[PDB]
This record gives sequence, C-alpha cells and structure tokens, in this order.
Amino acid sequence: LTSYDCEVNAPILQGEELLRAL
Amino acid sequence: LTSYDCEVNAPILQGEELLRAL
Amino acid sequence: EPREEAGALGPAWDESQLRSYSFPTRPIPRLSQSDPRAEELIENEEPVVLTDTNLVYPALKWDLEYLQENIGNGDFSVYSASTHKFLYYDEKKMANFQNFKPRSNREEMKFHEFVEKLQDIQQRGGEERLYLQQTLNDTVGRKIVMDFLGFNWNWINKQQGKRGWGQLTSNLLLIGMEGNVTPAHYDEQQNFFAQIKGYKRCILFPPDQFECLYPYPVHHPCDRQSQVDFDNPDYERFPNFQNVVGYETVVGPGDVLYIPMYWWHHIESLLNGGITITVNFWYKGAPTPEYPLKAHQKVAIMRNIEKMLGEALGNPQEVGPLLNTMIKGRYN
Amino acid sequence: EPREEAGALGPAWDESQLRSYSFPTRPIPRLSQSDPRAEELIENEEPVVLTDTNLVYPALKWDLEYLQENIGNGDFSVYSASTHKFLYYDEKKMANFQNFKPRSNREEMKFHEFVEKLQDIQQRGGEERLYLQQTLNDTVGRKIVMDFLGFNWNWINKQQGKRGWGQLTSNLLLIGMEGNVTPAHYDEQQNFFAQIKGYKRCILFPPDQFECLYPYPVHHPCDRQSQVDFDNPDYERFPNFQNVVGYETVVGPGDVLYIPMYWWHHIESLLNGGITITVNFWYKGAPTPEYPLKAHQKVAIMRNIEKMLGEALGNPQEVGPLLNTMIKGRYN
Ligand SMILES: O=C(O)CCC(=O)C(=O)O
Ligand SMILES: O=C(O)CCC(=O)C(=O)O
Ligand SMILES: [Fe+2]
Ligand SMILES: [Fe+2]
Repeated sequence: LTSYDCEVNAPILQGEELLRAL
Repeated sequence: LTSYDCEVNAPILQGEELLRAL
Repeated sequence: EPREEAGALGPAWDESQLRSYSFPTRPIPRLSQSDPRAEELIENEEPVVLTDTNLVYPALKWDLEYLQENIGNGDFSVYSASTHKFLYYDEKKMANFQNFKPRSNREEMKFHEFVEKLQDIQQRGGEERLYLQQTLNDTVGRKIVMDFLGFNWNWINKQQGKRGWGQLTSNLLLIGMEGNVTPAHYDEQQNFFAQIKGYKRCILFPPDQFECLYPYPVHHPCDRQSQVDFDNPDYERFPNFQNVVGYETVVGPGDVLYIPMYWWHHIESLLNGGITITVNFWYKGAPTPEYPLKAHQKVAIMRNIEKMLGEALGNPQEVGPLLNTMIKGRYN
Repeated sequence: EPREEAGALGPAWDESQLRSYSFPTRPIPRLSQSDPRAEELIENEEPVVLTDTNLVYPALKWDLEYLQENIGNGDFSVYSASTHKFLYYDEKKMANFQNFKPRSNREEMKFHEFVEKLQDIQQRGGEERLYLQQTLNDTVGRKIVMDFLGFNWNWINKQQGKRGWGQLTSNLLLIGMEGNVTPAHYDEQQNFFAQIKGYKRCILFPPDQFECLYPYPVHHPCDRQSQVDFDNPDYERFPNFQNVVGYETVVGPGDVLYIPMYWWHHIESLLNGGITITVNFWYKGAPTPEYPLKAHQKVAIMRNIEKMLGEALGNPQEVGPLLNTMIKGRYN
C-alpha cells in the first residue's frame, strides 16, 4: 500500500542505458 | 477487493459441526 | 392487513402493536415453499417469507418451561438494557474506541437464571429489558437434541446446495421481551430466520440503500449497524435517511424469512405481544467468482478499503482523516 | 536578496522579474557540495541548492546555436501554449476524461525547427510560447556526447549510492522562453535539477502540504499536478490553499537544486530574463522497507487506493462517488 511507482512529467536509449552505451 | 468475510451480530460445537456430531 | 388465525381466533396482531417510523415500506411477499416465485426470489437474493417449510416444526411447542426443563446447563448470553433498543456491538473492537459506552450489557447465565430474571422484572413491574441471544451448541439436552434433529434439513440442505452457499456456521436462539428492538444492520451471511413463538416485525432495506443508512466505521464496535436512530432521526447528519424505503412483514410461528446477505434489517418484537422466540440459520455466502457490479459488491469493496487503511496506517482512528484528505477538493 | 555576478557584473536578477503569488515562502539553503549540512539535507530528503558540483560543467557553454549545430537530427517534443502556464498532462489518460481540453499542444520537430519557430515568434512579436522538453537520447551528436560524458558522474554516482536510489531513468532537457511556468506538481522520482542558461525561480512545498494543494484525481491526465490556479486561487474550492507555505530559490548557471521525491514544485523562467536551459537527472527512489508514517508514505497510500478502486470498479469515473458514499455521515 506504501509501494510507489515512478511517474514524472515526461513519458516513459536514455538514463543509465544511454550513459553505459556511450 | 470484492472478497468478503462472514461477520454477523454474534461472536465466532455449532452449525454444521453440531448437526453431524448429533 | 393482519392475517386471521385459524379456527376464527381473530387477528394475530394489530397496527397499534407496531412502532411508528418516518419512512414508507412495501410488503415482503408471503408464499408457499413450493411456489416457483419463492425460489426465484431466493435465487435472486431477495427477501421472501415462506409459510410452510416446516423448518423448525418440532420447536413450535417450545416455551420457557419446556426449554428450562430441557435445554441443559450450558451458559447463555443475555443482554440487559434500559432502552427498547438492543444495538449490537463487537466487544473486541472496544479498545480502539475508548469513548464508546454500550447502552446494553452482556451477562452469561444459566437458562433457569434467565427465566427467574424475567420473572422478577414482571413481578416488580421493572422497566429493565432482557434479550437472550445464544448460539445452539453441544450442551443442550436430549429433548432439544431430538427437536433440532427434527428440523427440515432436507429442505434447507437443498437450498444451501441450490444457491452454492458455504457451510451452516450456526443457529442463534433469540428470546426477547415484547417491545424489544434490534436496530438496523446487515450481516455478511445468508440467513433463514425461523419464527417460533410470538410475532416479530421485520423491516428490510436492500444493499443499494447503503447511502441512506450510514453504517458506523468498520473498526467501530457497531460495525455493520446503522448510525441512524430510527426513533429520532437526525436529518442534519444523515440527510439521505429521508429517502429510505423499506420492505416489511410480520412473521409468526411457522414462518421463515429469508434475509439475504448484506440486506439491512430492523427487527422488533410486537408491543404487548409477549415473549418471542426465533431460531436463525446462518450460512456463509457463495464464493466470489462481471460488470456492472452489484450494490453488495461495492459494499464489500468499501469494507476492504476501510480494513486495509486501518492496517496500513497502524491506527484505525487515522482512517477518517486520510479518507477526508483524499476527497476534499478532489472528488467532492 | 539577489546575488552579485562575479566581476561586478551587477545583480543576476531583480524582484520585478518574479511573479506575485498569495503565499509566503522561506529560502532554500544555498550551500557548497562539500558542506556537511548539504549532505544532511539530501539524506533527509529536504531541498538544497548546491552551488559548486560542476555536475553539468561542460553544458554551461550550451546555447541555441551550439545545440542546433551539435544535438543531432532526432525529434524533439515542443509544447505550444497561448498562456504562460504549461500544465503537464498525460496523453494516455485523455480517453477517460473526454471533457479535458489541454491548454498546450505537443509537437514533434527537429531542433533547427524549434529554433526557427522561436525566431519567427520574436520577429513577428507573437504572443505564442514554446517549451521544449525532451529526454536526452542516442541521436545526439558527438560534441553533445562529449559534453554529456563530461558531466560530474563521480559526484552524482556517489549520491545515488549513498542514498540507496534506484537507476537514473533519464535526463530531461528543458528549453523555455522567458516567463514560462510549469505549474505546481510532484514527481515520483528523485531529481537533481541542473541549471545551465538563464534563471529559474523554483517554489517547493513539502509532501505534508498535500491538503493545501489539491492534486487532480489519479486517473485524470493532470495526475500529480495541483488543481489550484496560483494566479487566481479559488478559495471556495480550495480553502486550505490559504495555509500553503513554500520554500523558494532562484537558480542560475552552475546551480543544482535537489528536488526530493514527492515534493511539490512550481518552476518559472524569470520575466524578461531570456531563454532558459536546464537538464534534470531523475532517479527511481529507494525500495520501500516503521511508525509514524511519513507524509510521502501517506501520499503513496492514497494513490494506491485510488488506483485499486479504479481497477476494481472498472471505470475511473466511479472512484469519486464510491469515495463520497464511503465518507459522508461516516468519517466526515
Ligand atoms: O431477531 C432479532 O432481534 C435479530 C436477528 C438478526 O438480526 C439476524 O438473525 O440476523
Ligand atoms: O523546469 C521546469 O519547467 C519543470 C521541471 C520539473 O518539473 C522537474 O524537473 O521535475
Ligand atoms: Fe441480523
Ligand atoms: Fe517536476
């Protein structure tokens, strides 16, 4: 009930994936 | 969420158990 | 219109024996158990009075003398009150609502003690009221055992089977004084309510009248009971009580009222009608399997939300404030 | 009091460049990244402006010309509006609220197209406003790739590790026109907000101000955004907005604002301050493991109840009426 999602003011490579690829 | 318990205006042999024993 | 007792013994009761309330009602159908319409009503979870089941035929001879003589030496729960209203309360929930002060008290006694108590009140013209409410169990005596086995199990077992109900959890014996009232509430089990002695007026409301009946919070001791005082309705706190509409009937010896699970019911022993005796048959409902959702399914949902919130917040008193914070300026 | 730009270049901005609102605020602390108090604030999920992280040091030279020349030929989401307010909305939720009419529209274009559009508005004295908001991805060019790799990963990776955060989900590039506003909302991720060009006034509210900020229903497209129009607050619908108290700061090039998960934030590009550029860093929060519950945990709870009800009732529009039916005359 205390669990949460990860929504932000933006739609769902990027982030960690972008960085490593680079 | 639609699931239900079995509470009534009485506290929790009797019922089916009483009948069979008898 | 009050039925006529066989052998021209006159009306079983009259209007003056009924209490007066603010809402209208329509009659619950009284039908034969062999009548297909009765089966249709039960199947659909709608109330019906069955007049000829012979469900508790052997108990029709029961009276205080016979029961005192044969019901054994087990303990019996007897509620005592100074009002005609016997509002049910769950003792286990009392710790979480320290400010709740019950208007009735429970006492455990032997049957002969209950009878003696009833006798002393009568003789001394006391205003005290008693209501015995005790699950039938293994300590009852042989004659009661014989009577119980003579109940119409064939008929009721078929009902249980036809409706997919769960097990019989219990049979509550209710012995009340004239004028006693069990205030409106709903139970989460299916109930065949078998009248034995005297007359009881039963007023039922469908589950879709939840908004008009204002049940206490789930964690309050009076969970499942209506907060509305039917004798003095507070329309400021409970405005939709002005829209409530009941289904009513008066049951007597031999009658069986099907009180469907989640249906609200208010039950009163007729004024000046003497003591009443009833035995109910409580069965767990069928399993939860389609839209649109039924009223009773929404009730189940609301109860679950209340329960989960109570557990997650760690304090049931925090349920209200969170609920309010959720809706104000957002959903209301 | 507005800081002084090095080399006696005068005040970075003045009061007249800030919009006027109905509530008071206190300043967010501006501190060095080496200052233990900064670490204490982040650890405690409280906002802080860090002045010397060098988080996006290589991006400080970014401007429209450099970006147009190097950011590649990928698509960029650009919002267009006729108001200064860029209320965020979730397109996937639009089907369930047919009556919601967005005040801003999204268009996908190439970077050079965004720039050209900005140019045409300026020249024609148009009142239209644009806001580019695009996640940085694999199509950016080599120079941008070089800049991005030059971000202070050492420092931010340690933060991620120290706080037990989940993964970096993305970096949003925001390029706005002067006067643009992103209305108050909260995000469910941790955010280091790294200012690059121009100045942005950031007003934050703690999660315990939920009752004063009136977020839309969870299933509405503006889930997580405040329903209150900060420019014309309707105190009849949102009475507790009269009790709101913010934490504010103005960030400029080189500054990084920690916007803790669940903290409300209202962000505005200073009036007459030219275009702004920001790059954020969004990280999933730590895992959910003790009473008393934190404000943000209660928020999580309320969101979940709303979500479950929406799914169980099969129609999100039924959420309100059930919630109301649950509380009136019972918890309110
Ligand atoms: O007869 C009564 O007073 C109450 C019975 C009742 O509420 C029930 O059998 O469910
Ligand atoms: O800078 C803005 O206009 C909004 C940024 C925002 O809301 C965020 O980074 O979470
Ligand atoms: Fe009942
Ligand atoms: Fe945000």
